[PDB]
Amino acid sequence: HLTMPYVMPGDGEVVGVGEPVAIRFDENIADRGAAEKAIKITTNPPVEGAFYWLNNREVRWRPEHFWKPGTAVDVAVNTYGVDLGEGMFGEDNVQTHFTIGDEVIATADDNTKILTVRVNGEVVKSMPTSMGKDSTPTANGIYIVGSRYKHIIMDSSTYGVPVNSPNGYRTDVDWATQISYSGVFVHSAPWSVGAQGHTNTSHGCLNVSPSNAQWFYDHVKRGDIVEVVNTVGGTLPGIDGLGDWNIPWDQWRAGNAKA
Ligand SMILES: *SC1C=CC(OC)C=C1
Repeated sequence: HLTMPYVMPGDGEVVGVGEPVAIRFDENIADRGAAEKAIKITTNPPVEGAFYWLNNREVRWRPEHFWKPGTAVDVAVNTYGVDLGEGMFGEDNVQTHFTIGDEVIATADDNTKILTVRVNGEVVKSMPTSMGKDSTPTANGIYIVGSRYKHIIMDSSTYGVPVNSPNGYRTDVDWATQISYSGVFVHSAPWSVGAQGHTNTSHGCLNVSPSNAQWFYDHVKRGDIVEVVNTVGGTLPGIDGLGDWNIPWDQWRAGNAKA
């Protein structure tokens, strides 16, 4: 009947302007309100933020707008002995201190088929891309950068689609940067370098050149932003895991502490 929290990002990390604070618990939290009250977030410079739950075990906190570069963030999860409902008690306190690095925002525009990277306002890179083909389009929205992989075997069964079923796949991929928990990545796509900038051919990922994918791997960090615009797809869910910013501030602020 004890639940331990885990906070992200990790102590000492430098993260991009889209990185929310994340407190994950190893058990469903009955009393979200108690959990929220136990978590103190301090920022310098000070900015307003708010909690919103992505599922029964993980709550997120972020501001209305992307963080200002340079901001220092302190999180104290003071859950030791707190009654979190249905007879579950916080097993422990946890903490983290982190800082916000440079503003890196990349936009993938399906009308141009170009992924442009802006660092602190200025364009530093302009990569042709090939996104989701019309029958499996890439969703528009704001994506937060997660993990990066030098090499990875991309397998659709990970995400509930059998490899040998119509939209299935299993492929070795290089220089992959994760941007949704649903399995969207910016990655090396040596096969479609002729289609990149012209035609969408993917299952939903952002195909770029091997060298552009390596650059993206090397120069993006956790919490940087990728925005996809003008596709024929839907909208990344706000509760994806990396889709937090697609929930409008009015709704995020109001929260969901009583659900
Ligand atoms: S992210 C991704 C998904 C499928 C691929 O090719 C089968 C490549 C990348």
